[PDB]
Amino acid sequence: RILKIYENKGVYKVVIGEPFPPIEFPLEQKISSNKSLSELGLTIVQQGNKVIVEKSLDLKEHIIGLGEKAFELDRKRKRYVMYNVDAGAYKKYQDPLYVSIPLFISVKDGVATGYFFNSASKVIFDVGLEEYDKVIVTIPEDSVEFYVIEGPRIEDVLEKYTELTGKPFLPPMWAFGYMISRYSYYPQDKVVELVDIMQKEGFRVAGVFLDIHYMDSYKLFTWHPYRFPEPKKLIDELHKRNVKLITIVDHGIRVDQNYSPFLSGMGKFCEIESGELFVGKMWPGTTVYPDFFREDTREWWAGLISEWLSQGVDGIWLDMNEPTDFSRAIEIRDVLSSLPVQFRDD
Amino acid sequence: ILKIYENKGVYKVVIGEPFPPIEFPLEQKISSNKSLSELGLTIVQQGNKVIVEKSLDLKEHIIGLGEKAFELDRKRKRYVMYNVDAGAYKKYQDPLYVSIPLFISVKDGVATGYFFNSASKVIFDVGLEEYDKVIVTIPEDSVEFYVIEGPRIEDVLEKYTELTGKPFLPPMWAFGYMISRYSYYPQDKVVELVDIMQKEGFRVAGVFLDIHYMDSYKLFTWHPYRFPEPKKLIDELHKRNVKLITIVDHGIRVDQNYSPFLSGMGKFCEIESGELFVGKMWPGTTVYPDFFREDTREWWAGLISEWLSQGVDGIWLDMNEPTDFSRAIEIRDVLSSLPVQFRDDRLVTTFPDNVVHYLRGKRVKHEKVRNAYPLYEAMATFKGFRTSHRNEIFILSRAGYAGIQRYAFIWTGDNTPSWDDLKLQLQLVLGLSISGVPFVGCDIGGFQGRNFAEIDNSMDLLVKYYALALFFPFYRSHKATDGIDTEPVFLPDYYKEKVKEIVELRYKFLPYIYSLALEASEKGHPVIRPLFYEFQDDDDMYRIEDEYMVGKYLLYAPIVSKEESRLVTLPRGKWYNYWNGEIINGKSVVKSTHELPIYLREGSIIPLEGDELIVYGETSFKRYDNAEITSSSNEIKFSREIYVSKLTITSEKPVSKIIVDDSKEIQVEKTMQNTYVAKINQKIRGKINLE
Amino acid sequence: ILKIYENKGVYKVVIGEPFPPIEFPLEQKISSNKSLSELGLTIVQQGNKVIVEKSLDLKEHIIGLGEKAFELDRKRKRYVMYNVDAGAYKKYQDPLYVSIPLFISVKDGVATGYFFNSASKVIFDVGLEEYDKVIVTIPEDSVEFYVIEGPRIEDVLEKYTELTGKPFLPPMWAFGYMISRYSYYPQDKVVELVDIMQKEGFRVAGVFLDIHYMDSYKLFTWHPYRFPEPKKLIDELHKRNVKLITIVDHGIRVDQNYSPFLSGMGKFCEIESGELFVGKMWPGTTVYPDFFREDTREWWAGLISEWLSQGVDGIWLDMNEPTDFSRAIEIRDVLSSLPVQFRDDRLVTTFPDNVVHYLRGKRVKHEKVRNAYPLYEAMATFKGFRTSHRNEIFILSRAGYAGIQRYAFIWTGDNTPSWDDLKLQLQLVLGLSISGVPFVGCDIGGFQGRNFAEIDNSMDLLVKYYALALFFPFYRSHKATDGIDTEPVFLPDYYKEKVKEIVELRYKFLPYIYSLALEASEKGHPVIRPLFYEFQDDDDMYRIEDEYMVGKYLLYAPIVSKEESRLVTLPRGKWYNYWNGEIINGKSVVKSTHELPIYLREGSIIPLEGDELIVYGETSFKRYDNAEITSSSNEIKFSREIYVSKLTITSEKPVSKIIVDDSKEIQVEKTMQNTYVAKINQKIRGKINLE
Repeated sequence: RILKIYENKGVYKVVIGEPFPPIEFPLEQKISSNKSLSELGLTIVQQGNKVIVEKSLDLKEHIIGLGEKAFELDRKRKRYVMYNVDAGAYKKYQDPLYVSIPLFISVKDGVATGYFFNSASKVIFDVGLEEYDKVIVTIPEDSVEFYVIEGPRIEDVLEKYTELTGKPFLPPMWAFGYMISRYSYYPQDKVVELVDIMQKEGFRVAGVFLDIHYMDSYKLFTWHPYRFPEPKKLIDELHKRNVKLITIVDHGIRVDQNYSPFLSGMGKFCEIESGELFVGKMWPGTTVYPDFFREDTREWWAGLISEWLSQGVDGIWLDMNEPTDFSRAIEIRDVLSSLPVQFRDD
Repeated sequence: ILKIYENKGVYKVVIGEPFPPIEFPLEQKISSNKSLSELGLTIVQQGNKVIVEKSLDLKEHIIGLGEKAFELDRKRKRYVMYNVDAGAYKKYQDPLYVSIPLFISVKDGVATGYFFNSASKVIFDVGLEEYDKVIVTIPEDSVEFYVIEGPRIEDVLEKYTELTGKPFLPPMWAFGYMISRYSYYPQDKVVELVDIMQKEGFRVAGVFLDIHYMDSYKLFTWHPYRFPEPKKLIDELHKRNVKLITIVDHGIRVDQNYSPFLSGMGKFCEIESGELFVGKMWPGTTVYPDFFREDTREWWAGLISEWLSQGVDGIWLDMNEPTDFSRAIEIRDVLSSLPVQFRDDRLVTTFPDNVVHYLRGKRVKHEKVRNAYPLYEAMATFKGFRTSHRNEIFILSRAGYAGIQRYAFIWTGDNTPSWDDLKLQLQLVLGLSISGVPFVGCDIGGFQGRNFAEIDNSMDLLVKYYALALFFPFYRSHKATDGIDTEPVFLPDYYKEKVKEIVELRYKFLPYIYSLALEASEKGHPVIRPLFYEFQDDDDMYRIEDEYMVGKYLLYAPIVSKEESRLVTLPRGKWYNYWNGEIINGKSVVKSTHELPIYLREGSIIPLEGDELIVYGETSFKRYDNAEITSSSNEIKFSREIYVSKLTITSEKPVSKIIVDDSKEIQVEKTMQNTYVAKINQKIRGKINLE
Repeated sequence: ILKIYENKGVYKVVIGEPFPPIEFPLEQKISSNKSLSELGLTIVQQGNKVIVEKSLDLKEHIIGLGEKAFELDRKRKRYVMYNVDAGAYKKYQDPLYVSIPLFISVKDGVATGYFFNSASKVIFDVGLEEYDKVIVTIPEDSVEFYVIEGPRIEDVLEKYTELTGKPFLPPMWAFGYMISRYSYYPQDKVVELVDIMQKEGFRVAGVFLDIHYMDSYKLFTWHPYRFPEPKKLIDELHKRNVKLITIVDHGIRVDQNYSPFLSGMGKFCEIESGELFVGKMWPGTTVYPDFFREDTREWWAGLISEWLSQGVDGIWLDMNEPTDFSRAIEIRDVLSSLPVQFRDDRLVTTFPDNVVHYLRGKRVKHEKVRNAYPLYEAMATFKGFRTSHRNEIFILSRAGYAGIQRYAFIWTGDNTPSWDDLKLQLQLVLGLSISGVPFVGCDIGGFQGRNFAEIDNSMDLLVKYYALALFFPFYRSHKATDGIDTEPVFLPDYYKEKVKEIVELRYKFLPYIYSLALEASEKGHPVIRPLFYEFQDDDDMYRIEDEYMVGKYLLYAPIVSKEESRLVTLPRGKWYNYWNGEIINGKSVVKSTHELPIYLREGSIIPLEGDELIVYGETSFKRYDNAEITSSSNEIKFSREIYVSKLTITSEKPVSKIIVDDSKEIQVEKTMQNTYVAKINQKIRGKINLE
């Protein structure tokens, strides 16, 4: 059992065991803290490959955060699951969704305090559900590092939290303009025709998004030979009309013998426990996925992106990157397709 | 074999040799000469079934059948009478938790009741199978039913109540504002919430403790960590004038060291083959007490009495359909893997077919007496209060059968918050009310929390729930574990104030409500009533369901939409707009003028909080404290000396003054159209004359 | 953590901090001075698992593992040790009812034993995963096992028996001819059958009563209509000198008025969550006694003792794997409608994973101690006999674990009659025998009746079953309810006579068999033995499975084919053909000359019924009554005065006469080659000399 607490400019870094963070966050001026878990109002328990962190919850206490949740802003009375998932045609009160920000802020007596658990696993935030007077956080790992971020203002917590995890990049002003998109706009001449009508009728269009129909058989970094024969012409036309072009880019690399990205990416794809490549299903059909956790895979991908950008593409729209895979679903469909039964959408 | 008896306008028809779920006393069984044809009935005995037929005319109205998620006029539907855990029920779902095999027919303005005393899966086919017929199917080879003569709907209910039992008289606090949740804990949080509620101006009569207070859901136990000091909790709540109502299920955990399991041995339900019926419920593996047996009832009364002796004020009986989860869990274990969606068959939650009971010493199948299970459990629980020499009795039950009114209040179960639910709840509580169960209500704010998308937790809807139930006998706010906090103290000031005023208004009218409760326990008259109860001769009244009568005098048309006003249908006669004093002529449609459309009918006397009094027209009324008030042309008589604070007199003719007992003359002030007020603030020995 | 102790050729290896299913006493255990590598073992502790590895050479033999439906040399298979109701088991099916986690390695003629004292799902991968390795996986984070030095296989078993417990000494009648069925009833039919059997010349030692004698399968009850007079049935059988053995299952019916259920309360098995483990067995809904507890064992001993006091002579423990049918029945209730075939999974009949027990005060999961359940039930049952002051003990068990030999006989369960089964049964009983469980047998005639096509009920096969089991310790005929009547008295004269002679021959050899039983209870030597037990240095012996040794002197090669004679493999040394007197040189293959291929090895002494005595060569032998007989050159000594009827002497050298105690002379008669008989009919103070 290991428990170390560090402090630094209003941020307490609590270390349970020997954590292996999804990503490491720089905490420069970190110095050993004399603050105890008890003064911090926290209780910790290490069990079967799990860490449970408890905090009390008062009747008037407010709990906010947890990112993208289809629930009321004050999170009380619910057990939230932090696990990126393709939510489909999501409805309210559906959980989890596409994004997982393991951060919640407590506002007690007007004072805000943040709690950030740096684990990208299936973290559970039980906010006054299991125990009406408690916030119970379960991290499915034997070790974990989390942060108690002092306020007192909610803005103070976010400033410190942002300092810790990274400042938002500064995008260009046109990124906040009016964007038109569809799944999908094509062929290329129709894209320009629509932009013209929009502009002619008084709509200031900052950019147009191109969905998966622009690709050749949904293959990343390719142009459909019939719908987009002249990408250079398309791009010049949009730029002459001062309109940006944003292209969707998925994460699936088609398992194709003559598909360049598949051949150049070899060696940098995700694998399964037994050693083979993880082969799944996505838009392109049979697909493999780049292991973005590796520095070299990231380099290979940046190159692909850079090259794609050099044509004059202005933005990148990353989709299905939960990451999502359809092999299991298609598998169920292939075996029980005959049965006049209704599958449960899990 | 057919035998017909008659007595005080009640015909008891016996087919074959019936073995009733329960026996109802007949003052004097006198043989009758009336024939089935004179009663307009046809009877057929078939394969272990009895089919009773009655004609059904186009204008004939059929009401009753208790708790049904349908329009009050029951025509064009085949109803099933079988207690079942309805889950997150929606409208038009059948059957539900309660089964009252009683329906009333109103033909040519004349009411006649039909009560089939069978707790089996009785089928009421109301003009569905045969457009011109009401076909009742009892799945037993024998049966006893009653034809209850009217002519008024009230006459039928009086006779029916006389037959099955008068509603017990609960304490006044049972009609107060109750807060509840699934669940409130630990104990300190319970007290903290009560304090905030009281500190912010909410008069809380009692708090309900749901299953989280138990130790592993074991009945009659306190959770060792959440409720370490029950005596302290109880003292604290009482110290704050708050009653404590604890939920009590029907499942006894099959536990080697669980006292109730060991002491109850020998009194549990069995299956055909002789073993105990072992099922699944909150505690896990469980057995169930056979409440049809006297010794079991006595054993339970003792456990209840023991539980009440700590200072617990009320018992909340839940899951007593009776419900069991062994079959559902069973299906889930085998097809757990399979990526398929199951059909939610509610009947799967009932007791399996091989369960048996011992009724009056005779061994009988569960399916023949099922619906009466909650009746007997409530009976045993009531006996528990008697054993504790407890005069103030409060028992809430989810399920029921004819006669349940003798022992308990009934709430509409796990409703889903939504605008449509406002109308549904009205149909449910009125359905129960017109069927002999007076003390009813629904969960204010809706039970369902956030486990599915179709749940509306908006605050204006919550306010409308509080407003809807304004005059319901049972006024409780309850919410599922994952639901947002619905206590008024957590609402923004704007909405908090609205709830606060509504609750204060309910307490202002509490004396009237409780007086009607007394009336219910004495005559069997329901407290809240559908309009056709008071105006059964007007066919239009059978289509009005978003309005209800409170007692015989008050009409309430709750706003069940997002509008600021609504159209209000007024029955024949004159109606006094409680809020602006305007007197409108009945049998018309008007637009409401206040957020709470309240009207008093000519010929009303309403007792208000603080000994206030409102008199309009001539009528005779009995207050909850037995004081009778009779108003006439220009005189108000009192059966005994009573103190009177403010007196409000609605009158189209000007009132200049009143004289108390032919001596002290009091000045009257006209506060608004047709409204005259008089500060009396004194005891009135016997009468008041108006001038 | 690793610790190794040693004592008298036994190394106790302790990994981590083990919590044994049962603790075996180790006398003067001293810290060992032999490392793991010197023991040729490799150990690895992983995810709650301990893996022990040993090398495996091409010529190395691996025997043991108890009841396995495989060849005696266990190589090339991954065995699972988990008691399970195997159903209508076929060959190569694994696992079965009994789990003895012991295997013996014979390398270069030297035997070494390996006993892993874990009653969990131990895996013995014998050269399957790794061709040159024996990998043992214990699903626990800790474990204690023993390396038992030989060098003889007999040495290993002696030490192993010393460690886990000497076989109890049963009465001689326990080895007699037993008739049984599922089931014999009513009581008058039981006596009628016994009379016909005795009248026709069959000496019946006892009759077994199956579950039909109980009232609704309730333990310790008599069926009110089939067995109205149990006391009369008992006296009738005893008057005929026939013992009564009653089956007793492990399921306690969950019945409100069933005494054992009420008195056992508090001592039943539970599930992790705290409730009682409620399952399904013959009685229907049932609970099971937690035999791992001392108080449960005393409670059970009391019921057994009480049951024995009526005059019941033996207890037949069945379904004690332990088996439960709740899962299997659950699947049928849910997938009943589907016209598909369920995959027959025998593991579904074990206790579910959430069942827990209290072993030595510690709460443990069923899967960790499962296999020892029958051991503890047998222990409690044995205690029941002690409580009754019953010295003649007879207990039959279906399941078992190391140490089960202390308390019970074991039969091979529900076998299917067929010619192939003859060989299978031999492997099964020899597997048990070489693994420390001496008193074993199979159902003569096969258990399965006629519920499937692959059942051979031919009469000549039935005769071969009787012949096959001729020298098995347990000799019982048992049949399923729908099977044809297999009692000899229902056979045509031709076959009836054959069975009669075989049974008479068994009784003729009973004194020898019982003497070996005494040997088993004193030294832990098995009664029937595979040939490699006596000739472990000859690799050929590990492939001979249709032959077995009875004690150390008799070799029996039963005819398990349709042929009239078979080939018989004879081990090294000289062998005497019991029927024709021919003496053949060992390590050869000869053709049988009789239906019952029997041979005596040079150096044998065999006590026969009626004080007969056969002596061939030089050797020493303790008769069951303690009388020791030593034969030398031309002299036979006796440890004490004993009576001798007929004396048969086999010798290649002519014998003309014998002298009794140096005085009296008796004429000898050469009946056949190498065979000389002498009718002594008198007591012999100390010796006999031959001239």
